[PDB]
Amino acid sequence: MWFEVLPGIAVMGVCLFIPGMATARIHRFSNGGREKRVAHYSYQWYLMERDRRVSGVNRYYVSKGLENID
Amino acid sequence: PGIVELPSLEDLKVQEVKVSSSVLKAAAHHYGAQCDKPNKEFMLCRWEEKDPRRCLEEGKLVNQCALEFFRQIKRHCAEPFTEYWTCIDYSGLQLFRRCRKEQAQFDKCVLDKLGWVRPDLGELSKVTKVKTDRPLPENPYHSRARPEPNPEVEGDLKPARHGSRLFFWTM
Ligand SMILES: CCCCCCCCCCCCCCCCCC(=O)OC[C@H](COP(=O)([O-])OC[C@H](O)COP(=O)([O-])OC[C@H](COC(=O)CCCCCCCCCCCCCCCCC)OC(=O)CCCCCCCCCCCCCCCCC)OC(=O)CCCCCCCCCCCCCCCCC
Ligand SMILES: CCCCCCCCCCCCCCCCCC(=O)OC[C@H](COP(=O)(O)OCCN)OC(=O)CCCCCCCCCCCCCCCCC
Repeated sequence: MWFEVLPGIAVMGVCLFIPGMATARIHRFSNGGREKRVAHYSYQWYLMERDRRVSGVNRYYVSKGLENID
Repeated sequence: PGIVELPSLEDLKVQEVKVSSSVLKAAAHHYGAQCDKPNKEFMLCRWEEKDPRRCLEEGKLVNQCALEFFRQIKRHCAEPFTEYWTCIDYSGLQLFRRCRKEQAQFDKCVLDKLGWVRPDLGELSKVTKVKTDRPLPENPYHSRARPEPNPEVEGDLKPARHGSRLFFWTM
C-alpha cells in the first residue's frame, strides 16, 4: 500500500544525509576535533592567521592557552 | 629624497602574548576592564603620532600589562578559564552565547579571587579620556608651508572707464 514508497524515500534520504554528515566529520577531522573557523570578515582572518603564527606548528587550530605564557 | 629611519631589532623585542584568539576572546572583557590605562595611552599615542615608530614603548607597556593580566589569571583561576576558552574555541564563529555557564564559572572565580567586575553592555565602547605627559604633535603630517592665498577684492566698485571700450561702442 502507501508504505511501499518508503524504501525509495529512505534511500533518497540517506543520499541527502551523506553530504551534511560528511562535511561535518571532515571539518571536525581537519580542524583539531572542532568546527572549521569561519572567516567572513578581515578581523576573523587576522585572528586566524595570528593563531596560525602563535601555534608554532603552522596550523590555526592548534590552540595555545595559559601554559604557553610563563 | 631621504632615508627612512627604522628601529633596530632589539628595540622590537618584547615578550609576546603567545596565546590563541579564543584565549584572548575569552578574557577580553576583563582585559578591557583591567588593562584600560596602558592600552588607551597606546591608542592615544597611536592615533596622535600617526607613526608606529613613535609608539613602541607604550606598545611595550601594552605587552607588559597583558602578560601580567594573564599571569594573574594563571596564578588564581587557570582551570575555569581553561574550561571557558576551550568552549569558546570549539565554535567556528567563536560564539559567546554558546558558552554562558563556563563564562559564569570564570566570572564567579574571577570576582571571588580577584574582585574584577565584568564590563556591561556598552562600556568598553566608550570614548574615555587619557592623561599622558607626552606633548601634542604640532605637525603630525609633516606638512610643509601652505601656499599663500591670492589677494581678495577690496575697494569700492567704480563704473567702467568709458564703457566697454569695444572698437567704437561708447558705452
Ligand atoms: C532727465 C532724464 C530724462 C532725459 C530724456 C532725454 C531724451 C529725450 C528723448 C528720448 C529719446 C532718446 C533716444 C535715444 C538717445 C539718442 C540715441 C542716438 O541718437 O544715438 C546716436 C548714435 C551715435 O551718435 P553720438 O553722437 O555718438 O551720440 C549722441 C547721443 O549722445 C546718443 O547717446 P550716446 O552718446 O550715449 O550713444 C551711446 C552709443 C552710441 O553708439 C556708439 O557708440 C556706436 C555704436 C552704434 C551701433 C552701431 C551698429 C552698426 C551695425 C548695425 C547697423 C544696423 C542697421 C542700421 C539701422 C537700420 C534700421 C534698423 O549707443 C550704442 O552704442 C547703442 C546702439 C545705438 C542705439 C541708438 C538708439 C536707437 C533708438 C531707436 C532705434 C531705431 C533705429 C536706430 C538706428 C539703429 C542702428 C544703430 O547714432 C548712431 O549710432 C546712428 C543711428 C541713429 C541713432 C538713433 C536715433 C534714435 C531716434 C530715432 C528716431 C527715428 C526712427 C525712425 C524709424 C526707425 C528706423 C527705420
Ligand atoms: C546511499 C544508499 C544507496 C543505495 C543504492 C542501492 C539500493 C538498492 C540496493 C539493492 C537491493 C536489492 C537488490 C537485489 C537484486 C536482485 C538480486 C537477485 O537475486 O538477482 C537474481 C539474478 C539471477 O540469479 P540466478 O542465480 O540466475 O537465479 C537462479 C536461481 N536458481 O542475479 C543477478 O542479477 C546477479 C546479482 C545482482 C545483484 C545486484 C544487487 C543490486 C546492485 C545495485 C548497485 C548499488 C548497490 C549499493 C551501493 C551502496 C552500498 C555499497
